[PDB]
This record gives sequence, structure tokens and C-alpha cells, in this order.
Amino acid sequence: MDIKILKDKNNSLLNRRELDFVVKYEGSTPSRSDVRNKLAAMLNAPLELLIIQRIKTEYGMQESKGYAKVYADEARMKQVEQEYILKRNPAPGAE
Amino acid sequence: MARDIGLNIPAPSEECDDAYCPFHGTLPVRGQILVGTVVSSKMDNTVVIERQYMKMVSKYQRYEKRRSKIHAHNPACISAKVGDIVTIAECRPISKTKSYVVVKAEVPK
Amino acid sequence: MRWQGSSRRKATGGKVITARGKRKFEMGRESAETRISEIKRKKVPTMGGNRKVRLLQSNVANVTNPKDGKTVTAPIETVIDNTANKHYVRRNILTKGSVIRTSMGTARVTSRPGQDGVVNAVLIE
Amino acid sequence: NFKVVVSDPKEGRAYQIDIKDAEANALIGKAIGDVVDGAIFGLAGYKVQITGGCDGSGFVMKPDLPGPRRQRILTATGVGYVPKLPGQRRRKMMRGKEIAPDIIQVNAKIVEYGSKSIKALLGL
Amino acid sequence: THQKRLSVPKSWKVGKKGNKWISTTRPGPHSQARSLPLGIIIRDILKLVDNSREGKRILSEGKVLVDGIPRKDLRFPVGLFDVITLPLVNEAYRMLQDEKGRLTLHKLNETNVNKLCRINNKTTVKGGKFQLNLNDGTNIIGSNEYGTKDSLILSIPDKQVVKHLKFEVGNLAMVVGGQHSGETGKIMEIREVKSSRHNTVMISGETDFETIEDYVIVIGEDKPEIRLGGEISE
RNA sequence: ACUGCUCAGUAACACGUGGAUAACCUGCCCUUGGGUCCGGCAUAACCCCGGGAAACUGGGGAUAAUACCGGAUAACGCACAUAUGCUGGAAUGCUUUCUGCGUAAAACGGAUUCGUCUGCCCAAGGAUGGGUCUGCGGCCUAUCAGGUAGUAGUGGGUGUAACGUACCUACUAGCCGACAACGGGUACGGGUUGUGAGAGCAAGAGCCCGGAGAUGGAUUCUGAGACAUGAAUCCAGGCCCUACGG
Ligand SMILES: [Mg+2]
Ligand SMILES: [Mg+2]
Ligand SMILES: [Zn+2]
Repeated sequence: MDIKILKDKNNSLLNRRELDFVVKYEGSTPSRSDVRNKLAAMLNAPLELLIIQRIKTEYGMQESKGYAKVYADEARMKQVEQEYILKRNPAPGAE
Repeated sequence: MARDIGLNIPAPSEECDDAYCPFHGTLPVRGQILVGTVVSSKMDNTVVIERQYMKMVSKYQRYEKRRSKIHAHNPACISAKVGDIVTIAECRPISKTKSYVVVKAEVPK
Repeated sequence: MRWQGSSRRKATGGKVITARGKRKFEMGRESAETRISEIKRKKVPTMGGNRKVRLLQSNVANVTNPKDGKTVTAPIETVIDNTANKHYVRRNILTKGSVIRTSMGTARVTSRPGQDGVVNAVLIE
Repeated sequence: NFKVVVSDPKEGRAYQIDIKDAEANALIGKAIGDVVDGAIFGLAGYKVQITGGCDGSGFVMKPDLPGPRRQRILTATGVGYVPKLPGQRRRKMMRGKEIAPDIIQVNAKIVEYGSKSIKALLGL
Repeated sequence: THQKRLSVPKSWKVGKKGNKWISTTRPGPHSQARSLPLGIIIRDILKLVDNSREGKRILSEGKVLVDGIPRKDLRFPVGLFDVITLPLVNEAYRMLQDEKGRLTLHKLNETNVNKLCRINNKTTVKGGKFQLNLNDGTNIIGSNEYGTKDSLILSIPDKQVVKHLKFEVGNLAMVVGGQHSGETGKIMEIREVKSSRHNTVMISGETDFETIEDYVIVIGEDKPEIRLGGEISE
């Protein structure tokens, strides 16, 4: 599975990084944890800190849209991000 | 009220103590100005006025003159005659059907 | 309560068939007529928190001399006459445009007591 | 047969009593605000002022209304009415201050005190 | 106080997508016809917050200012020439009406800049005051030098007068309606044509024409005193 | 009182459209100009006893607030004199005003990092909401010819948020109609839709704008706003819970 990132705008009004990238996966659309693990090494973002909102794969060609995000605080994520995103994004040791 | 400026339609040579008289009274005339002729003036301070125009019909591509009656306020200083061209402008409702007051009643020539 | 909505035929006598009910904003109150008695008023409310003062009885007036422009409060004794109704003179009703009799002199009411909350009468010259 | 409720203002203590017979007939006709001898209660010189009541079917008496029978009232506030909406009027069934044989409960308060205690003068 | 997707105003550039209501603007100081929600502005134009909840959060935390006032409500109206200031990036934007009558945003350079208003009815508050029918900011209740339609300029956020931009023949003028919106040009003749509706005005910039006096803004002496046009960022 | 639903009534300033309100009201929101002054002290849950089939709901005891009441500095109406301030055919309004005559508000409330933030009253204006107003545009019908007396208008009033026969009074004798009044038939109006090469012809269920309606009907409280789809009241009409008193 392969990833290339294009847009990394940082919102000054919240102190978070907007991660936009193209998922050049092969065959099976990768899960959110796997895409987070791959996207972490591209910009030095921990799993608890790096957050992804969608890995949306298109028809036909094995290319997907990844709208990931980065925060300088997990409490900031819990204050801003929705609870379904926090559940959907597995924390270190999460259940 | 009685004020002279460009396109004033100035106040007549006769003073009127009417309360709804536009020049001497206290009625602010404002709205859409219109023109017509007195159908009959057998009613106090109110001259029934007719507006005649034409509406081109789309399908037949021809014309049809349309009549219409309006009740206007006829102040005593103006005193619009019978069958005379007159210009009316809107005012607040004087009566049950009176929202226009005549301002210039020119006897036809 | 009175209805002040637009209901009086059209122009001809064809009876207007109402398509709408008696709306709340078209409801007018009762003509609280004023007479010569102990000075009585009520703070009736109206739209938008505007409690209009309505007077009912009064035997005093704010007679206003025009010769010197001095306002002095003198008692009302009798309505001399009235143009509006020929019966309010007999009833001693105090409507605007009537003529009252005070201690200062004969005066004409120049204030609507049902809307003004006071009886302000101009002293006739 | 009146199920009278008597309260003590000096301690906020209410004693419920079941009364019958000649004393109950004496209570009949005593309007709200009446003072009644303690011999009807057996209390040693304890005078009680009647300040309430209700019907067998739960209709509450009104001290305002004069008359023993029932009446229909279109009220907007006051005794025995609670507006579900702000400033809402309703037509309830109320009672007068007159005491009737179809009246069960008689709320009342102790006013003119007696020699002995309030509790011990009713066997307690 | 709702408004639907289809009946969105003609001055609202945002499309007709979604589900019925699109962010009902408050009563506010400005007209509802030429107004956009600050939430809709920050969620569509600038793209700093995507959700309505996150937009309400960022507004409520004192992060966006409208002429120095950090409005916490996402339904605040915006009128023409309004400045939005964001200190964290030094992003300045001005409400402008393009050639089709729609409201857009042009980026400015400096954070600190004036705001332009106009005179609409000079009334007299009791106390010897010449009330100018002000609607936003602070101002000066002045004298008869301040006439109607004078198009005053005032600082931000203190809103003190910078320069009385009184109009005359030949002075600059910006259109605020019609088919000539945004075609700023010099005034040619301000004729006080007496009539029951309103008077008229002659204006010619790149091309000459006749325009209505309620569709003219006295936006400068000869050149733009305010930062009129910066960068048209969507 | 915003949405939401319905499409009976309505052939109508209801509606589309252009103006008007200098004839008006506006809680929330908006900017500037001010102010935020003394007090009084009930009644809640709670305590003690219940009544009631239920619906409901009584008494005595304790007490608080941005609750509620009473007092001082405005607005409102009369009469005045005072300079273009808007708009401008255009004061009739704002008014510099002050004059005297009747004539008023608020919660120095709450929180804090004591930085400040948000609330109360007030004046002017805006905006928002809505009432009113009129030029014009759009059905079938003569096997529907006269219709109209508050009907048409004047003066003075009354009530209204406000103009108004909207109501009342004195008076005038008008008003609409044969270029279709009045009546019957039918219908939620328009944006539009159907169809055809087009001229037209036919329908305007759904999406948006405005209108009306809440079983039929009348009446009313509350509120800035209603005669309220989840308010009441009664009548008609049907139905329903009952310990038969409701
Ligand atoms: Mg009328
Ligand atoms: Mg009211
Ligand atoms: Zn005249």
C-alpha cells in the first residue's frame, strides 16, 4: 500500500494540521489503523495524535482519498473531534 | 405643503382651508402620480375619474381599450370640473375608497 | 371589543365573502367615554407593551389661556356643547372638540381623553 | 363524619382526627374562619379556626365563594388551581366555605390555646 | 426565523445544495438582503472550520473579529465593505459586491485598516446632537458639514473618523446595485431631479452611464482611500 | 405565534408585480447617547397531616432570587416661541428647545483569572416580523339585469399599533353595472406543468413564495407577537375513562 500527501494546511484557529493525501493502495482498501500507521511516518505524528477522517477509495483504480489530521494535544482532539471519530480511531491500547 | 420647486405643480390662486388639501392643508401627497378625466362630480370633495388605456392581446395581436373608474379627492381650491383632464397622486386613505387627491384639473381644449 | 377589519361590502353592495377569521390585530376595544366625576383612569395594555391611558371620569381640566399662554388647572363643571354628537352634551360626555365650562372660563377640549389620559382643554378667547 | 386535620403553628405539627356524631353535626355550618370550642375536640380550652375543606370526590372548598353548594368557576389563578400554561384559565369545581354533610376533610389551625398540652388532650 | 435552500437571497453567492435551511442570519444592523452569516462566511469562503459546531466553537473562543469585535455567534450579518480580521495569520478580508450583485471577499494586506460607512438620515437626538443614523462602530455625532450620503470613513476598532469623504462633481463613486455593481468610477453629475421616487446621479468610470443615488458609494476623493480590492479568494 | 401538515373555504389587494406607510407595531439582534436610585417581604419545593377511583389538589410551619410590590431623575398629551436637520412636489415629523399644566423606568444582577464577560432601564436609528395601502395582470355563465342604504360622500368625533364607516353622529344623494354590476358554477394564487414545428391549447396535488385551516362555530386568556396544530371556554357532533359523586 502506498501514500502520497499533497495538502498540509494548519488551522491557526485550532492549532491542528489538515492532512490531505492520495492513497495508492493495491487491491484491498486498507483499514483506518493501517492508514494511520502509514501516514504517521510521513509527518511525525503519533497514533494518538495523528487522526484520519476518511480513506475513501474510488471506483476502478486503486486510489483513495485520505483526509487525515494532526493535533498538538489529545485533549484538544477530545474537545474538538466528535466521539464517533474518537471511537473510530483506536487509541494506544484501546478496546 | 404649498411649496414651489422644479416640477412642483404649484399651489393655485385660491386658498383652501381643507384638512386634506395638499397645498394648504396638512396632507402629504405621495405615491404614484396618475392622470384621468372626471366621469362625474356629483359627490362632495370626490370626483369619479376614468382611466382609459389599451392592453395588446398576445394571441390575437390586436388591441382593446379598457375603461376604469377611480375615486379621487377634489379639494375646493382645485375644484375639478366635469369631464376635465386632471392629474391625481396618491395620499393616505381619506375615506372608504379615497387614496388619491387631484392636484391639477385642466379644463379640456 | 370591536371589529375594525375591512368589512363593508366592496363598492357596489356585493356582500364581501370573508376568507379569513377575525384576526387579533383587528380587534378594537370599547369607547370608554369620559364624564364629569371623580378623576378615574385605567392603564389598559395594547400592542407591544404600550399601556395606553384611558380616562373615564374627570371634573378637572388643564385650561390653557391663549392670550398669555399660561396653563392652569381648573375644574370642569359642564360640557357646553359638542359638534360630534348632540347627545354627549346631554350626557356630559367629554370628547375631543367639545366645549367644557371651567372656573377659568369656557374652554374647548383639544385632547382625546380616551387616548391621552388627561383632559387638556384650550381656554376659548 | 369529618376527617379533620389540625396543625400546630408553634411546632408545625398536624394531628389527623376522625370525628363523628354530635361534634360532626356541630362542625356542619361552620364556615371558613369560624372559631370552634375545644369541647367539640375535647381539648382543654383549645379553640381552632377552620381554614379549608374539601368534598368526598376531592373538590376543594373555597373561602372566597359564599354558599354551601358547588359552583363552576372559570378561574385563572388562586386556591385550588394551578396553571399548566402561563396565565391559563380553566373551569374547575369548587366549594364554598360552608360545611356540608358531603364534606370529608376540614383543614384548620389552632389559635386560642388551652391549659394542657395539645397532644395530651386527645389521649396522646 | 428560518430560510430555505431554494429561497436563499440573490446576494448570497453560496449555491442551492443540501437540505432546506442554510444558517439563518440574525436581524442585525445591516439589511438581510446584503448579508451573509459569519458562520457561513467562515465555513464556505475562508474554510477555517468545516462543521457548524466547530465554527461555533472557534467563534465562541474569541478567535475571529469583525472590526475588532470578537463575535461569538455564527448568525451575525455582514454588510458591504465589512472587514473581517484574523490576527493569527494577519488575514484581512472585505465584503464586496461583484458585477452580478453578489457578496464576495477580497483579502487585504495589513491587519489594521479603516472601515467605510455612509450617511442615510441625519436626525437630531435631543441634547443638540446631529444623529447620522449610525448602525455600526463608534463615530462622531457631528455638524451640518456631515451631510447625507457623505460616506464617512472610520478607524478600527475604535472607529474614529479618518477623513470626511464628501462627494462632489468629479469625485469617486462605487456602485452598490443594478447591472453596474463594482464598476467604480468618477461622478459626472449628481442631479437633484425632483420626483416622487428618488433623485438620480451621473457616473462614469471605464464607461459612462446613469445610475441611482442609492446605488452609489462615495468611496474616495480621487483614488481608493480604503483597501477596496485585494485578492479574490473563494 | 418559527418549522411541520393539510388544500376545505376563498373569484378576493387572496395572489403575481410596481409604488406607498410623511398612517403604523416590533422580543430576540445592532451602533451611539444616558442611566443603572432607596426600599418593602411575600410565596415555592422542604416540614407536619391529608383529601381524591382518577383527574386534581387542602391546611399549619421555614424561607430565596434577574419573583412581586412602594419611592425619586423620562415618555405622553395640551398650549407656546425658538435656526433648514433630513426628505425633499413636499411637515404633517425630528426638533435648539425651553415654558408651565397634567405626567416615569431599571437587576450597581450574575460570573471571573477583579483583565473583563454577559444581563436590566433608557433615547435615536437600523434590521427583523407583521398590519395597512393601490396601478396593474389572470375563470364559466344572460336559461344570472339591475345591485346597493352603512350602501357613496362631507364635517365633527370614536376606537385603533396605525389610515379608514372600521363604529357613531349631523348632512348630502350618491356608488357599482349592459365595456357584464348583482347572482349562480368552479378553484388554494403565482413561480410554473402538459403538449405541439410553432400560434396556442389543457392542468396548475408534490419542490419553493404568499394565503387559509385546525371536528363544524363562536369567544377568550397568555405574550413583543395568537385568537395558539401539541391553550382554554361553551354550543353542535361523535367518542371515552369511572369506585357512578365525576
Ligand atoms: Mg379603506
Ligand atoms: Mg396585549
Ligand atoms: Zn389647496
